[PDB]
Amino acid sequence: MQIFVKTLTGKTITLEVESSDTIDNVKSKIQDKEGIPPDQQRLIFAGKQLEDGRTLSDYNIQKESTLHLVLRLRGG
Amino acid sequence: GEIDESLYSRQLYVLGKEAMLKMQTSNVLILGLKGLGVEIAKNVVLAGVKSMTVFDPEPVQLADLSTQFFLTEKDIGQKRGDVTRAKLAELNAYVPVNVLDSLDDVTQLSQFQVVVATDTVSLEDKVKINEFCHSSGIRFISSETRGLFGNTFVDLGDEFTVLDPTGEEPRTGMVSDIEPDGTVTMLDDNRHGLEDGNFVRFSEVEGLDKLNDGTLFKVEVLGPFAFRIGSVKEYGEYKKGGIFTEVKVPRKISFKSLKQQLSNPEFVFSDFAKFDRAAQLHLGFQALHQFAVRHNGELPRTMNDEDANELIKLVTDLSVQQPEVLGEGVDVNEDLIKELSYQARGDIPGVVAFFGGLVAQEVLKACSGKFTPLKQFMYFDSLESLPDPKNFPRNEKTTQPVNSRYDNQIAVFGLDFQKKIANSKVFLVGSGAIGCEMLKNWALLGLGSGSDGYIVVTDNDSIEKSNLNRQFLFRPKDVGKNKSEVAAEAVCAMNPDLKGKINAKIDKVGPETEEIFNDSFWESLDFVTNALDNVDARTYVDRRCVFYRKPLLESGTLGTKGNTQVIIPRLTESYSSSRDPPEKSIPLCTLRSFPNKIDHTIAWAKSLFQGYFTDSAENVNMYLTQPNFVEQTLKDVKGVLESISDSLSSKPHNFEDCIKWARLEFEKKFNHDIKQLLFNFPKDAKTSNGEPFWSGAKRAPTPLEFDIYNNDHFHFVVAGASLRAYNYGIKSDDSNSKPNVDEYKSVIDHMIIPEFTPNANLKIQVNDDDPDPEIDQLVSSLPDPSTLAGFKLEPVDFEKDDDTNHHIEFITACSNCRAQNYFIETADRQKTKFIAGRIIPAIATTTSLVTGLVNLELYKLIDNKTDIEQYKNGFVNLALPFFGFSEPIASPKGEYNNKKYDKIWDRFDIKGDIKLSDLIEHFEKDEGLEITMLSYGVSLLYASFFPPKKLKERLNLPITQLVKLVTKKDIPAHVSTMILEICADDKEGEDVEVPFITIHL
Repeated sequence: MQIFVKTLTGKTITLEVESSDTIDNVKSKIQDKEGIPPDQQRLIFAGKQLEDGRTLSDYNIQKESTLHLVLRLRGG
Repeated sequence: GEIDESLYSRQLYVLGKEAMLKMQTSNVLILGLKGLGVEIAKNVVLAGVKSMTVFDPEPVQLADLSTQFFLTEKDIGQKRGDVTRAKLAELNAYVPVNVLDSLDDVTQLSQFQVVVATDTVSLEDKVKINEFCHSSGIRFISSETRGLFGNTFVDLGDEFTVLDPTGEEPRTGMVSDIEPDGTVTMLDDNRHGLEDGNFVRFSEVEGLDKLNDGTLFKVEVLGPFAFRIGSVKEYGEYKKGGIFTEVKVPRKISFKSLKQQLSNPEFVFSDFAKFDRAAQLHLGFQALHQFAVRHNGELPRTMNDEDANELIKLVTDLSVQQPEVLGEGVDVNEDLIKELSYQARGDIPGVVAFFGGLVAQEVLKACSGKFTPLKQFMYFDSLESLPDPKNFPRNEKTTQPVNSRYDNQIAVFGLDFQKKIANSKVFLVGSGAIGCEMLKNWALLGLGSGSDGYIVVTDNDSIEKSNLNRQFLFRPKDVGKNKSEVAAEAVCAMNPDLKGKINAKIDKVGPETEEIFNDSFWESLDFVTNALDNVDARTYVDRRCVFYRKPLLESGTLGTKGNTQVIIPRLTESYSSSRDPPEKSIPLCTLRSFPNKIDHTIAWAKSLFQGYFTDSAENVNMYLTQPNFVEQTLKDVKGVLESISDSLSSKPHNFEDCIKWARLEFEKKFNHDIKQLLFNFPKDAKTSNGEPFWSGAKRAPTPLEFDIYNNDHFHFVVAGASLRAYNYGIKSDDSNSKPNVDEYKSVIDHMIIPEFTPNANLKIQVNDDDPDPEIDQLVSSLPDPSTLAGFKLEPVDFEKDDDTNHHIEFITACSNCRAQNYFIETADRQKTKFIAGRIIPAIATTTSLVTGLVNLELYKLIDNKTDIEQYKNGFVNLALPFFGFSEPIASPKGEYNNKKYDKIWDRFDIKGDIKLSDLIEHFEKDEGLEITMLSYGVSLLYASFFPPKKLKERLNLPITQLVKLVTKKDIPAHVSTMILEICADDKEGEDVEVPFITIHL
């Protein structure tokens, strides 16, 4: 199925996923598409930050669901 | 004077020059000046529009002060507009601020470019004003706030053009190939980063010449390293070279009127965990206007059961009439709509700040066409901010006005809760942009007022001119004064309840200030709030908060981007539990020999500057003063010594000598060194295949011919001469004046420039992965420190924001000359200043919003919330616009001997300065742990592998003395606490991760 990942810079990534796929997995697909190491990828969906150990269906991600790639910003 | 860079500096890196030129010509009208209106107004005036006009003939009442930071108790009875105008007028001398007295007229109204309707304007009147604006071509924005709820609505007219949807630097990349069918392959490994439907122009594509026209091409993405642009057969055949540059193209968009949007709304969500609420609140907010009409302009009363039921009926009727709005079969969310009724009179600083920051940015978008407008409706709520009913019961008695500036806050939270806020003891670390916004929120909260509470703010920085633009508690006359002191003063002016209640300190927070910020200091506090602008200091504080077990409020911004984070003792991960992406490392060889971006030549210019005027002087003064400097160097070797002999036999005697030096350096770095590189790797050399060596990232450079009339050649010599003068303490001829061209020219015109002789044996490396990266001659040709007693070189301390010191002048010129070498577009001094000085773009707009979200998280701390799902980490980009939240991550849990513990927050506590042998035994007779290793900081105190010599000398010692011994010189002095780290084997003999130790002295 298709999911969408939106970056803070406003770039949209399509991903090809299974409901069973890990978060570790989704992240390496990001690394393939975008180059960002999994280490620096912070994913959020429906109010929750997606943690490595778990899978997609855990967080109730569906087809056409949108994730967001986020960041801490220094300076204020 | 098109755009004062010393004022709009940081903001200028967020918005363009062009967009600020467009803002500089817009007139804004804000309707209503309660909390929400004055926030928007503050942020818009600071940004610098053509003019700000303000409409609020309503008389100032006590309760308005709940979020209106520009009103005082004295102003009561006066017109809100009249009283705010003067205060707003003080924010930005460039922006006139007027009061409008009535609204019946058209000739005034039609002169404004943007009109903002605020919480004081009814929905009926909103529909009418929007109608006039829409049909007039006047941009319209409205926003209202009601307790923990809010909305914004944007109508930018039938025709609006976005010039740049994101504010992101255009993508760029090197071309390896373009095939006849228009497929562009990237240079091995380089990502294009493009997206389908982006547009791109081309440079330096040898073979398809008219392709380099400036003509744009629609991009179809094939993979990370390749994209298609359609057939190029008709331009010719690709040969070599090539640079793509993304170009943002105008997009015309169309907005609907408020009247239309009311029955068919288009949403942008504030919180994806809460998407089903938008439709609900859209109906809700319409209902509380139907309520007002029915009850003579009055909102539902606070926590009133009857009025809530009425509101639920109004929303229900809406959904019966339009089943589409909630959705077929979808029920009315009665507990949500109830809450909207309960809180309709509430006026919450956190919510106002959020809507003010974000509405203000929409205003700026509407003036410039820069960034993507909010497409029409957004709803927000922060219901998780409500305290637990069992401890702070919310009812009609609890929640009633008591004749106080806080009673629209009491309206939501109850007196007892509001009182507990007043009694908080907090630490604010930093008093910049977030600091000022924070203190401001706190003033309105009444936070730290009341006998048991208080505020401590520290910041060692003084107020700089470039800061006024986003640090709105400071005035041009305050520059040079201390940030925290001025901010405390300014905030007590807003709310006198904080007199004698804010302790404004001027100290940094790190290893060196632990005496002033001792255990007694930290233990006292309820929570800590970061208002910092670098990571090291954020990390230091995060460490202290976990040691002392205090909640920490974190937030940061970069341009339109912002984030918020909560750290809760024994509950969450801390700041440090997580790392952000590092600064992208530039390959040494790319800097050294093969630049191809202006970032490359700046970095090179910046280290050159540090070489010339910092490390040279330091090394010489170290050589001259210290006895054994030379040998220590032996034990980064050859260059060190050369810096000390050039620097000592090349001494200038006057400014003339400094001009010569700089002009000769010009010939070294931009002519001779380039010619050596070309000697090393001739222009025509071919690697594998038949591919040129000079292709891809390797641009073949061309040596410079000095030309005084060239801006970069000239300024390299000027800046260079003056800085060398400065090292050697020589009166510059520019020191008094503008650089005299005819002077520099006469000197240079009379110099022998020695010609280039290539070195046949010196090899320059190509990759970092490549081998390889006369001595005594350099040594005893150093002329004995005795020949130069009492002589010093004066080292330069890079100061980026002082335009008269030649620093940026030098870096800009030096970078641009090397850029000329390698055919890179030269940069202006403001762009160099940004990159070399690592300046972070900032705007008041994102700062208010981010501070707002922090304060909504603050309420949760006051209720000592235990449930992690109540807390919200915030992520924001106002350019898009985007808002997102994530529940914080739980602290990692460990286990030893079937005993669970928190890996961040758990510790073993130990009373008195225990002997080392007692420590080990205590850990065996109480915890089933044998100590493998014991350490205090980076010092090793005990280890099971130690000999019986060291064992029995140390086993008997108290921790104090044990640290005296291991540390060549140590005696604590004022310390009452010691952290010790431990390695232990468990009850079964295997090695285990284990909490740290705290020794209480």
